[PDB]
Amino acid sequence: NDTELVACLRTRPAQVLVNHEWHVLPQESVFRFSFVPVVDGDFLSDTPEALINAGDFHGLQVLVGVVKDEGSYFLVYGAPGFSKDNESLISRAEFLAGVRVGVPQVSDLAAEAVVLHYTDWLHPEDPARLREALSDVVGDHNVVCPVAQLAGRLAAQGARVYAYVFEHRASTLSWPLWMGVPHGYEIEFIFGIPLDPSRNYTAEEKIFAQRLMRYWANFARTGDPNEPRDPKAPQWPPYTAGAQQYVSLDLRPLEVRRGLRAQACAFWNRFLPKLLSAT
Amino acid sequence: TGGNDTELVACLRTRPAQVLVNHEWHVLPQESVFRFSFVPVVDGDFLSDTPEALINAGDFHGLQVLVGVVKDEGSYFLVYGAPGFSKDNESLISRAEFLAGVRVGVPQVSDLAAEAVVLHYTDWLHPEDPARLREALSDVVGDHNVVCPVAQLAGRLAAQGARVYAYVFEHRASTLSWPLWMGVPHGYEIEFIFGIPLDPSRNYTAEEKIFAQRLMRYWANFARTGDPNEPRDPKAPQWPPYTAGAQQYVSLDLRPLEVRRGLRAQACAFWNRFLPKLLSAT
Amino acid sequence: DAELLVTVRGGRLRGIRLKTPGGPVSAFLGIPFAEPPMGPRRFLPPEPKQPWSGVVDATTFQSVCYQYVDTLYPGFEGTEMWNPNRELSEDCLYLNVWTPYPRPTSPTPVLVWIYGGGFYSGASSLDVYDGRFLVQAERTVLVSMNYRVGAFGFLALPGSREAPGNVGLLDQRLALQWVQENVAAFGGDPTSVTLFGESAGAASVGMHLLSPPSRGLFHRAVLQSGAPNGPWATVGMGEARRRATQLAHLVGCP
Amino acid sequence: DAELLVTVRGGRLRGIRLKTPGGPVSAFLGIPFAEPPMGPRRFLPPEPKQPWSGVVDATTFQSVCYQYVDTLYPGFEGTEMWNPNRELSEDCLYLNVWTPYPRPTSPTPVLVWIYGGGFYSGASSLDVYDGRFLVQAERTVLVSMNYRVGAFGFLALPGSREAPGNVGLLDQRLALQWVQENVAAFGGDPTSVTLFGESAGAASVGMHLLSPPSRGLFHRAVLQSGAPNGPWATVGMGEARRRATQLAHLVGCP
Ligand SMILES: *[C@@H]1O[C@H](CO[C@@H]2O[C@@H](C)[C@@H](O)[C@@H](O)[C@@H]2O)[C@@H](O[C@@H]2O[C@H](CO)[C@@H](O[C@@H]3O[C@H](CO)[C@@H](O)[C@H](O)[C@@H]3O)[C@H](O)[C@H]2NC(C)=O)[C@H](O)[C@H]1NC(C)=O
Ligand SMILES: CC(=O)N[C@@H]1[C@@H](O)[C@H](O[C@@H]2O[C@H](CO)[C@H](O)[C@H](O[C@]3(C(=O)O)C[C@H](O)[C@@H](NC(C)=O)[C@H]([C@H](O)[C@H](O)CO)O3)[C@H]2O)[C@@H](CO)O[C@H]1O
Ligand SMILES: *[C@@H]1O[C@H](CO[C@@H]2O[C@@H](C)[C@@H](O)[C@@H](O)[C@@H]2O)[C@@H](O[C@@H]2O[C@H](CO)[C@@H](O)[C@H](O)[C@H]2NC(C)=O)[C@H](O)[C@H]1NC(C)=O
Ligand SMILES: OC[C@H]1O[C@@H](OCCCCc2cn(CCCc3ccc(O)c(/C=N\O)n3)nn2)[C@H](O)[C@@H](O)[C@@H]1O
Ligand SMILES: [Cl-]
Ligand SMILES: [Cl-]
Ligand SMILES: [Cl-]
Ligand SMILES: [Cl-]
Ligand SMILES: [Cl-]
Ligand SMILES: [Cl-]
Ligand SMILES: [Cl-]
Ligand SMILES: [Cl-]
Ligand SMILES: [Cl-]
Ligand SMILES: [Cl-]
Ligand SMILES: [Cl-]
Ligand SMILES: [Cl-]
Ligand SMILES: [Cl-]
Ligand SMILES: [Cl-]
Ligand SMILES: [Cl-]
Ligand SMILES: [Cl-]
Ligand SMILES: [Cl-]
Ligand SMILES: [Cl-]
Ligand SMILES: [Cl-]
Ligand SMILES: [Cl-]
Ligand SMILES: [Cl-]
Ligand SMILES: [Cl-]
Ligand SMILES: [Mg+2]
Ligand SMILES: [Mg+2]
Ligand SMILES: [Mg+2]
Ligand SMILES: [Mg+2]
Repeated sequence: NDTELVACLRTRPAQVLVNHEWHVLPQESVFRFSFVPVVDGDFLSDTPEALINAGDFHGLQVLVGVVKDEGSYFLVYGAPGFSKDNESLISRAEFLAGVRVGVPQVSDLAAEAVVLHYTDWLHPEDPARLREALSDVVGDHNVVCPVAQLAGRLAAQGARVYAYVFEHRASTLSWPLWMGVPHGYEIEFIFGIPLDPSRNYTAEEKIFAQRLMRYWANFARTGDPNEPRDPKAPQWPPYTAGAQQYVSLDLRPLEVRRGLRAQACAFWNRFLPKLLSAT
Repeated sequence: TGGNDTELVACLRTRPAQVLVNHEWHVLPQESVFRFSFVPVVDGDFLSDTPEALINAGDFHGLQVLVGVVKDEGSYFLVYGAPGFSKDNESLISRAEFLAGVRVGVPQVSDLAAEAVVLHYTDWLHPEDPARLREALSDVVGDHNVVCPVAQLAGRLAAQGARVYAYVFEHRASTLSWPLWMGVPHGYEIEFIFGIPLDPSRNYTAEEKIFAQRLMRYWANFARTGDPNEPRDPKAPQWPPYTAGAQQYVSLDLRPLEVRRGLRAQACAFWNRFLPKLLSAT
Repeated sequence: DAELLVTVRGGRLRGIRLKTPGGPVSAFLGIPFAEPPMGPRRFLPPEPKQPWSGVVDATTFQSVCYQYVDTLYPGFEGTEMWNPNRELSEDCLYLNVWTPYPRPTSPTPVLVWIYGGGFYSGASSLDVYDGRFLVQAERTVLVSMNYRVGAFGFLALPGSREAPGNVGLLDQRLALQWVQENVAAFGGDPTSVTLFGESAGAASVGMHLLSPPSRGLFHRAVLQSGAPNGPWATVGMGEARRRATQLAHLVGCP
Repeated sequence: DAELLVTVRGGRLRGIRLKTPGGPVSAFLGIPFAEPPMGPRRFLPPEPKQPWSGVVDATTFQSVCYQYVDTLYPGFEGTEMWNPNRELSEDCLYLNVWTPYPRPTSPTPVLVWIYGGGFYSGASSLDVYDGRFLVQAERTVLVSMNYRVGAFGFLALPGSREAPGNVGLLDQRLALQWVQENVAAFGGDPTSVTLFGESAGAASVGMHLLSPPSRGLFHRAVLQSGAPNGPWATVGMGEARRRATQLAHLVGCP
């Protein structure tokens, strides 16, 4: 039957597959996608979370980072009461609903734990806090914390790891102000797009993009983003699993912050999986 | 005539009082701090039902209530059972002492439920700073046993017809004999509400007498009118009523009153709302 | 001098003049409000003190109910201030009344203090609970009571008329019944009495609030650093029986 | 100018010079690195491009792999900047090489870009991914690739020789093998390749750190806002059937 089934898919035109693609998703969701890499035992011999803590990572340089507001982009694609065209000032009811669509496939008790930590119990009803809050839920669960897991486990097994947080808003940015620095809007700068005289970027942003291209190029040459010898500026320190140091890529010089949403990812990477396999 | 319950008690009445007292602490179910063995019972008589259930279904229109806690409710209890704690040193506990200390402060609770306390109460960037851990356990105990219970009561009377006022007593007595790391420990407002600083023999400060006189006046005022405030004096800082939404309290110390908002709101959400759901679903 | 001789419903009393920097205060200490809960009356609800002939010596605090005495830091002020300052006795159901030295001409609001102590300790006689400065300063009437603690107050075999639980609270209620009938002989106003209490004293206040038979004896309530809904302040029936059966096994009671 | 005719192992190529404010780079766009994955080769792992006579026109971008097209905010720049900017076709396994205009006379490290967009979309030809400025300002070789997305690169019937799954990831791997064989023709050092990617592209980079057969094809890795372990980048073999057989049923198959 398997060979029979695939042959039929191979006769169907390509646009009909695309049409019915979002339907196979199990349960309504956001930041979920139907066809992804499968843990088959060929390309991925085990789950990535397994492979990450008993892998061969000594001798490896890794550069990792997040943007300031990772969640925002995804909320207009399924969270109740969000658009780019209004302020997305959601109700508590809409917040509760969006937790179950931002964090799908999870028990009722687990979703209560999410609401426990990302609610502001002095201001449970404030729409602006509720908005940013749900943005952090989706941001933390999907990007910030899986990255922060990788960085520490890589570092602990002998990778030279450097960590950044990108927190500058393109003056050209077309999305509303409440989306902050959305998912994807460091790329323009890493790739030197400000240098294009077509685009309407700041003179000061052009300096910024040249400074980022330098960091990415130093890394590619030397495994270390830092300006070699050159000590004019703050030094960008490698991320360790203990001190957990990262820098802020901003129009200001490197600020060396410490701890990469520590309290949040304790919940996301450690406590929530316990609670799931216990209920 | 004997039955068996009648037997038990008839025998216990023959024992000298001092004999009973010496075996009192021995009937507790686990090692614990801030547990006592003979306490009120939900028999259906004096308490119709569990004090929680009574509050939830009560009507308290016509009642004025004055509630409050001190700054450091848990520090006192720690030295009576917590691994590494003592009046006589700085109680810079270790992390393994802290984790063990959590099973004693929160006894009769599942493993996963203490994971949840550890999640809420450690600083995962400084998991092992002894000073932060001392403070953390002092909060686990004080919160779970005093503050979050008080704050649950208070919000719930308020929302069901009561007229509530709240305070945090946060002045440390100049005379205090406990060590400085305990802060303002459980029970050390009383000296002032009863106005002991006025006693010439106890060597209190001249400003501290004023604090007690001033603090006596809120209590008398509340007794008289059901409102700690001065009625004809509007130009002094008002002490607003605590409500379930705005959650205002005042700070009682040497400074004039300051209004604050939220009575450890973020912690008490764990103790009063999530923890019960977790014990109940495991 | 004639201000120190008062007659309550069950006999005559003699009090004592207490000095304060602000002025003097009349005090009536150690007033019996229950027949001594001894012998067959251990673990049983209190009975009201029957009238007495002569004048009771209300000059000084009466005894402290039987309780464990803290010994972690012996001689240390920070723990001894909470320890008994009278002899221990099962004969301890006595209350105290403070009142302004010119006995108030008009009825005065009255405050009633319930000491805390985890329900295993405590005594109205602790120096911390002296009421003279509060009375001096605000010219109100102040009443504190003793109540059975430990197993003498709260040992329970739920369902049995012989050890029914909660008699330490019942002591508190009887003293509240006493104030209603008698506070007016000192100047107090029965229709404006305010309960206040710290720690288990506060949890006690909480429970008179939740107990209909009590909620006629007071009108407003102060809870300091404790609440009846705490994890430590009540216990189930099954568990109270379990702890009472274990005490009797440890004491040789078959 | 002569530096625009280059010969890789599969045959001759003809590139195009590109303009920067700092000066030119020279670029080879739409190099065929796989035999086109279609007809019977739909859902199958990629085969290496058989070699060709003549000169392949490598002056424009090649097609965009078949994918969903965002219609949420029609015309909106922020939406549209990620939408495909070439014809859709399953004939899409092509890669691009930027190199500094005076070709580096000594080996120079190679940056390889894997694009993002949740494994259901993306293309190497988006304007944001343009490599001229990176290669002009820092003089490294840049390579980007196109890989199969959505069901076309990730529908899996685990166990079947017909839909093995991860064929979109094998597409990326075939491109890395291509870099190892031919990047020296452009002045690049096969012994100093750095993967970089965003969103699903960062997830992909990570997955290459964890698949042994891709570990000899690069030496450093940068992961921008993505990771292979996250909750969205992987599914189990049983969910992949559930999701693949449902598609078949929504389309009439059996
Ligand atoms: C702060 O102090 C506590 C409490 O210790 C007490 O106070 C100190 C000032 C000292 O004078 C102590 O002698 C005193 O008892 C310290 O914790 C205590 O550590 C001691 C070891 O020094 C423990 O004693 C041991 O007990 C085990 C059985 O459990 C025996 O096998 C040993 O031979 C030894 O007797 C003691 O149990 C422990 N107390 C508690 C409550 O845990 C604490 O270490 C100290 N803090 C620092 C940072 O030094
Ligand atoms: C570069 C050269 O000189 N010759 C290559 C030849 O080496 C290459 O064979 C492949 O080499 C790679 C090295 O990265 C692996 O060892 C391939 O094995 C696997 C893989 O893991 O990629 C095995 C795996 O089970 C296969 N998956 C399937 C069948 O579902 C894949 C698969 O065949 C893909 O097509 C690989 O892209 O291969 C090893 O076969 C070949 C390409 O296969 O190309 C020559 O030019
Ligand atoms: C913000 O917008 C969303 C999306 O609504 C769309 O865009 C608006 C500009 C408006 O023209 C809507 O009618 C569009 O559908 C709102 O979500 C919808 O809100 C309307 C009422 O405002 C409601 O009738 C719909 O059922 C909602 N659809 C849902 C929830 O899926 C959202 O409420 C807006 N927020 C605010 C604060 O106005
Ligand atoms: O199984 C039995 C377990 O008991 C232990 O015995 C310990 C003996 C006494 C322990 C104790 C003393 N204290 C004093 C608390 C001070 C207090 C209480 C209430 C208040 O209200 C106030 C303030 N104002 O009133 N202060 N607390 N605990 C074993 O050591 C252990 O190992 C055993 O497991
Ligand atoms: Cl999306
Ligand atoms: Cl469920
Ligand atoms: Cl609000
Ligand atoms: Cl605000
Ligand atoms: Cl320079
Ligand atoms: Cl910081
Ligand atoms: Cl961050
Ligand atoms: Cl955090
Ligand atoms: Cl959290
Ligand atoms: Cl630390
Ligand atoms: Cl520090
Ligand atoms: Cl009102
Ligand atoms: Cl505040
Ligand atoms: Cl808090
Ligand atoms: Cl007589
Ligand atoms: Cl001492
Ligand atoms: Cl009665
Ligand atoms: Cl309760
Ligand atoms: Cl628009
Ligand atoms: Cl060169
Ligand atoms: Cl599976
Ligand atoms: Cl499954
Ligand atoms: Mg994983
Ligand atoms: Mg709510
Ligand atoms: Mg928690
Ligand atoms: Mg599965």
